[PDB]
Amino acid sequence: LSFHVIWIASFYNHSWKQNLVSGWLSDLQTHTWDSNSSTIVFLWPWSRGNFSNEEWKELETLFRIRTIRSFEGIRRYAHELQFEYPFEIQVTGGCELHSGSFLQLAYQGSDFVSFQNNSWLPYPVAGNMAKHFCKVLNQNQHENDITHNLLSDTCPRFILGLLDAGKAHLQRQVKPEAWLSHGPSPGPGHLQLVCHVSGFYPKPVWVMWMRGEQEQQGTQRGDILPSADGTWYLRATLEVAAGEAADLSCRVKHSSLEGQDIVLYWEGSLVPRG
Amino acid sequence: IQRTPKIQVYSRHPAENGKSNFLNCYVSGFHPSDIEVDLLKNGERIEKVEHSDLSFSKDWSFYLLYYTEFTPTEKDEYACRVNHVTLSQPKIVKWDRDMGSLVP
Ligand SMILES: CCCCCCCCCCCCC/C=C/[C@H](O)[C@H](COP(=O)(O)OCC[N+](C)(C)C)NC(=O)CCCCCCCCCCCCCCCCCCCCCCC
Repeated sequence: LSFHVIWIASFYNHSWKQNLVSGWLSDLQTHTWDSNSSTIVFLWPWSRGNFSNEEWKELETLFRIRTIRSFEGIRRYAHELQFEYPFEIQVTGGCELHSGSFLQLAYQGSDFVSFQNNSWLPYPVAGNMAKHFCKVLNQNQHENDITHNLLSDTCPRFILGLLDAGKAHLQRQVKPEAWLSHGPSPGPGHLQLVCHVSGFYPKPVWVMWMRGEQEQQGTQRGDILPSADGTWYLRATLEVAAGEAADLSCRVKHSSLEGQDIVLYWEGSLVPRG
Repeated sequence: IQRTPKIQVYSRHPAENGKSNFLNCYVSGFHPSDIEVDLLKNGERIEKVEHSDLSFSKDWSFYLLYYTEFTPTEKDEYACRVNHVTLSQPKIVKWDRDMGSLVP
């Protein structure tokens, strides 16, 4: 399900910067870096895998050596690289199993360079600036060899100690909760019917407005949105002629329900009755 | 170039007056990362607001969740207010909720 690290560095001016580092399991955050105290923080007990504190002390110091050195490095060559203040560098690196691995860098929110097996390759649209940056990035081969073993050896090994340790957490089933309301922007003579679905985990979910057995193909499903407790949210809206909102219901299917769909009816004060 | 934020406001539970709840504002697809987000109650800024750690999507655009615990009543209107380099003025998106039939 792919574990990866993200790196955000923002260079506002020649002497003011912000730095953010975190580790992720797909959508789920598992680690954070503290710029104060230079500590890797574990968001869950199982974030450590089967790894020892003596090994985390070394990872931290490798993370810190690279994080700090990547800073003044960008700062020194920023003119020889035509980097203009303000600007942001983003990096994502990680691996996927059954097998793959990646390490990509963006400048100003666009593809810039990436790491292929043993060295940094520039993206060909990124131009000569990216070619020069790969020159600096590739000045030491031993460093590139160490970057290879991190993606090729260290990353898939961590996915070992991580997915096993956190199975009880990623395999939970949290039943959804649903409710109905009036959407804000109906056209003239029409209504907008909104079915909210929240509190569910994992992510895959099914929601449709219905007339008995018939799925209403005007159902518009929005984005699935996060909550701080780790569950997801979704709205599904249907526009209808004002009188033609009779017999409509909202139906939710979710793995946690074991076939017991949620069915709510456009009824009562919603219609409104007499 | 720059990317203007998408702003989406939702509650964690169905709205019920006098019952504790959570107001969320999800802000996504923006670049650069410098952004200013406030949750409002009756147009006044709410003080205890948490947010998730800044992250980014595959297309490198950033996203953030702001949230606070709250108890709604029948008077109060809530909103999310965002400001960004792509915005001429701060953009405000309201928490849409039903108030029941107006007619007694
Ligand atoms: C992702 C974070 C990466 C963030 C940094 C990457 C940004 C790079 C671009 C900026 C550099 C731009 C400026 C360039 C500076 C040079 O590069 C320097 C200078 O070289 P020098 O030292 O002077 O040489 C001279 C030797 N003399 C002494 C002999 C002279 N070199 C470096 O040392 C720095 C090397 C920088 C590139 C390193 C790429 C990191 C790969 C990560 C892989 C992530 C997947 C692993 C998953 C497994 C871990 C899972 C668990 C962990 C959970 C943790 C959750 C928190």
